[PDB]
Amino acid sequence: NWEYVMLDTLLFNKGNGNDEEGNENIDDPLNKQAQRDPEQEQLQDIAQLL
Amino acid sequence: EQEKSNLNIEDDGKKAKEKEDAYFEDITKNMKQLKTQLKSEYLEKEKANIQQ
Amino acid sequence: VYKQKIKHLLFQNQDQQSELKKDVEVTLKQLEDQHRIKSRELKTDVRSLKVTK
Amino acid sequence: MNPSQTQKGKIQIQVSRGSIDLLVRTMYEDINNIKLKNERFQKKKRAED
Amino acid sequence: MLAKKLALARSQGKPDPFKKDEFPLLQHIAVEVVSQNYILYPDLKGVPENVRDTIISKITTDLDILTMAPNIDQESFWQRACKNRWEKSQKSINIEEHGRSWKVAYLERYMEEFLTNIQNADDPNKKQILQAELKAAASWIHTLNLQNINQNIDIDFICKYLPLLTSLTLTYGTKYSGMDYNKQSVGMKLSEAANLGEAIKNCYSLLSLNISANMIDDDLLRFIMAGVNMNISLIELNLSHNKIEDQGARRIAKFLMRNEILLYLNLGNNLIGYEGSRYLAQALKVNKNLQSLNLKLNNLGDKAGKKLFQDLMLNKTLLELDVSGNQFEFETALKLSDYVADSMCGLKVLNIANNDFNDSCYENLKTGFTKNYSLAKLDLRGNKFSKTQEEKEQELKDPFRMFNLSQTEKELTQIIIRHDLTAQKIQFFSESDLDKIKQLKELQGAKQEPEKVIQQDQNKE
Amino acid sequence: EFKEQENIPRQYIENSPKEELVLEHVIQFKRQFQYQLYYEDKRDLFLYPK
Amino acid sequence: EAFIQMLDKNLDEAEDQFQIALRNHLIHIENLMQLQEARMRGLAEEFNRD
Repeated sequence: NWEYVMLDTLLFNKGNGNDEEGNENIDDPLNKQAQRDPEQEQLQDIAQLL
Repeated sequence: EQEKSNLNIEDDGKKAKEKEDAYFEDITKNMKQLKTQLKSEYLEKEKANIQQ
Repeated sequence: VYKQKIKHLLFQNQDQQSELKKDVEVTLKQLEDQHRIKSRELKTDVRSLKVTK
Repeated sequence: MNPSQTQKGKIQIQVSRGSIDLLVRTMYEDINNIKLKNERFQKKKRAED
Repeated sequence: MLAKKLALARSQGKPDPFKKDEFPLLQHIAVEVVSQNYILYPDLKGVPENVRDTIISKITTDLDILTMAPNIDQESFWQRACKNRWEKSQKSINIEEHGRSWKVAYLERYMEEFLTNIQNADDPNKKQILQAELKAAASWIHTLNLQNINQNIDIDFICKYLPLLTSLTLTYGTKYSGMDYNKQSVGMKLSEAANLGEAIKNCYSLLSLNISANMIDDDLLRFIMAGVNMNISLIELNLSHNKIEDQGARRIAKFLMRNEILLYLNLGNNLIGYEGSRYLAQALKVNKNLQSLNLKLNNLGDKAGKKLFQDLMLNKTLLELDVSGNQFEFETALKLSDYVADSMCGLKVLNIANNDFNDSCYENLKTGFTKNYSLAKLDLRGNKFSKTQEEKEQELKDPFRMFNLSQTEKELTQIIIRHDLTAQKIQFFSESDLDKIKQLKELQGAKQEPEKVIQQDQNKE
Repeated sequence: EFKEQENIPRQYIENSPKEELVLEHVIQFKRQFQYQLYYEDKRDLFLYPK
Repeated sequence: EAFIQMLDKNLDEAEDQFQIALRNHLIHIENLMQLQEARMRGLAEEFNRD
């Protein structure tokens, strides 16, 4: 129904602001090596937000 | 000897360009974190002002 | 004559080496220019939006 | 009102001065002694011949 | 060509494939034709400049100089030609080096190629083409870079048709010193030197002359100076990589005392000796225009250098002095130290490396430099000053560490470092100062470490 | 008369580099919007006034 | 003794090749130093402008 002219950074940069409850288990971190998306990184670089 | 010098120059230039790319990407990502610490925190700070 | 052609023909080796070094220098210089232009646009963004903050 | 807050610029100018002094000497101690050797040997061979 | 397609479409009774939004105009056809045949309209008379620029920027990047220079004013075309002809060529093209314009850069590069590879440079047809090119790019060529001049090219004739020449650099030699080893084929011969001198004499817009690497002897220098005497625009002269002897030095001194425009003099890598530099200093005694002089790779000697400095005390216009390669020693260090410490010593950049200064030179030179506050940059690397076993081990461990200045040379340079820093309002951060700053930061961190623990220990009750 | 002012602020005079970048990006967005909605009645989304 | 003059003068030419190769190599080094100092000045300008 509605479209947006401009491209912003808030939506994709507010995802990591969830570190609120952290007071607990420090379990093994090396298992959190998920694959960073090359397509997403290249899209972010090429379509640099105006 | 010419091929050795040519490949030395090419690989040194590749090292230089990769170092400069790492430079640029590192500083750019550092500021990108800082800039994400401008807009998102701007909205969160408006929320905090309202609540206070 | 052959020792000369060696000293020359090191003329060719030198010329190709200089070509490669100068191409490397120009590529690095233009990459640095691109990076620095990006950095300056970014520092403008900083100076501009921290004002609103 | 921190004097450091007011003259952060003067702090960083001194920092850049130190960095420039470091770089100048780092390159200076690497620049030229083979040229000295070559010129002196050129004069040596001039005299010898 | 679209007419044929229209006829074919209409001859079969099919719906018109030529939608009205698909027809290029007569302007389109004419613009494409002129772009492909720009030589037809090099000035593009009778056509809008929009079409002119479209055509010129669509042109191939390999147009003839005679038609591209006076007829194409498009920097886009000029730079495209520069690149495509030299994009992957061993010689790169820098905008900063041609007054920030690509057209003049292309013109001068093409002139350099033409002269450097001019086979039988005196061909009548080649002279006709050269005159046409010189007329086309005269207001548009100011300097040339010719390397390893393989033939006697008429320097005077070339200068006669380029009124805006300002810098000239000639290095006669064999661009291909391969299958044929000839000593006379490398460097300017008698005729080449005479032609260079005649060009200098008949050129009024030239300011810089660099005829180094020509093995220039006294005879060549005198032949050049024969025409140089009537020239009134030369400000810089360079004769390095040559064999100019003390007779050439005397001739240069005569030219200097009779002349009042030369500012940069490069006489290094020459046979100038004691009495040659004595003539140099004698000329400098009355000289008041020379600013930068280099005699590196020469053979002046200690006495020659000291005569030069004793005349320089009165010759106060010296700002750049490269006296390296002449192997100065203790009394030279004494006299140079006195000259620099002289409050009227106008020298700003001094290169006295390559000499034989010793520890006894240390005290005199240090005193002179400390009393002097004008010098800005100095060269003293490689001197025979006593070096500690630490520096000896460093040099042994790194053969390129022989380049390393001895510690004493370090303090000597750092003295002028404080001098310049005080002159231009900047603090000197010595080695000890920086080490003390780092230690202070470390101690500050150490002292701040236990306060946090003490504060944390007070919240368990 | 504000334009007649002898000392108008520069903010009312020129488009900065970033401002012109955003202007061009928004112009391209408008071009794409018209491209994708040839037929829909052109509604003056008055984004760039003098 | 003319053959000895040959070892003298022909070796003079050989040592002239030696010394001119050294001369050209010094030219290479001095030109390389200028380009490296251009790189250094670019990096410094980067430092100072930042």
